[PDB]
Amino acid sequence: MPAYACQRPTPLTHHNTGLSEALEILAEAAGFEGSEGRLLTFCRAASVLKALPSPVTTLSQLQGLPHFGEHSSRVVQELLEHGVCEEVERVRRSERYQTMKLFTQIFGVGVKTADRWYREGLRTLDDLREQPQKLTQQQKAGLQHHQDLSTPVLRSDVDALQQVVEEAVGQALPGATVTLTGGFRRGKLQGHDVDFLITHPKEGQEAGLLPRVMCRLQDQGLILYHQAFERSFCIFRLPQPGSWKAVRVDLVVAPVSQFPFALLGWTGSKLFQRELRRFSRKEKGLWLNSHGLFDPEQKTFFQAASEEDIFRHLGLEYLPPEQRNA
DNA sequence: CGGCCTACG
DNA sequence: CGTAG
DNA sequence: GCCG
Ligand SMILES: [Mn+2]
Ligand SMILES: [Mn+2]
Ligand SMILES: [Mn+2]
Ligand SMILES: [Mn+2]
Ligand SMILES: [Mn+2]
Ligand SMILES: [Mn+2]
Ligand code: NA
Repeated sequence: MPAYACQRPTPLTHHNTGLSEALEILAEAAGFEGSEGRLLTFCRAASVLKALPSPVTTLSQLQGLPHFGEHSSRVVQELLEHGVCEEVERVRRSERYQTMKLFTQIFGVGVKTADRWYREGLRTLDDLREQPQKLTQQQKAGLQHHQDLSTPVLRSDVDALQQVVEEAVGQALPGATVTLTGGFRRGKLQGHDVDFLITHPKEGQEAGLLPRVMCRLQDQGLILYHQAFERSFCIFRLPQPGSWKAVRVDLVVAPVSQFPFALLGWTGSKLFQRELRRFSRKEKGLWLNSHGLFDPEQKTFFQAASEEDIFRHLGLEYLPPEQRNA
């Protein structure tokens, strides 16, 4: 079992859901306590289990696996022997975990903001609404649309959104293209949001494109919330039969020279991409982001035509999007 | 010991 | 700080 | 929490 998540296929459907979900509760809780390091280990351990070919049924089957030490192994052992891990159950039933989960699920609220509100005694979404001067415009919008934003986005919704985004993009710039990214490109059937990557085959034509797209969507009444720029984190008013629902949509523009890097980054998964960037720097001495792959000694950028080109330059076997579900 | 992804809004 | 994957 |  390779140690980096970008070195192994991780399918959407796997065989150790109960174990991985327990480890991911401890990872989320570690984040709520401000330990990115513990979060990362528990996330990595959970991800190792997603890549295994069969169910883990005995603790023996963990020996030698990367990112399993004393703590993650004891969690699995308790689950195998008893069906529950006391530590996991204490976290999941705790007021702190439940409230931090509630608050950080709001668009515009992260751990540091949620932790301050917790320390101030706040506990419910109505507590926040009762104190609106304490909110940014982004948080106001997240709270206003929280019910809709908690409803899974379905493929039906994606296809409708892709059509209205394609229409606005075509109106703003002939020849520009729209590519579905994020979890739906990895094969997920549901999501929290929809992610789109926009480019144009002639380098430089996409300059100024995203404000033009946003103006065109807003004039069609499709935008509930937004705000030169190249990433827009929007809330769309998606028509439904007789009505509408709020949906989170991310729109990203990249020049075509950067498109393989942006496609790779925005397709995820989040852990897959952090692991790939770590691998690139720590194992290959190259710096990776959604704009390019930089050799800091030659001070040159790798010219990629495809995602496959990037994997090859990093010495990695290519994984299609549906195997990046780390 | 000390790192843990690397950007944009 | 928030957002993204 | 795990590991280079
Ligand atoms: Mn026991
Ligand atoms: Mn997404
Ligand atoms: Mn840029
Ligand atoms: Mn230390
Ligand atoms: Mn994400
Ligand atoms: Mn520690
Ligand atoms: Na949030």
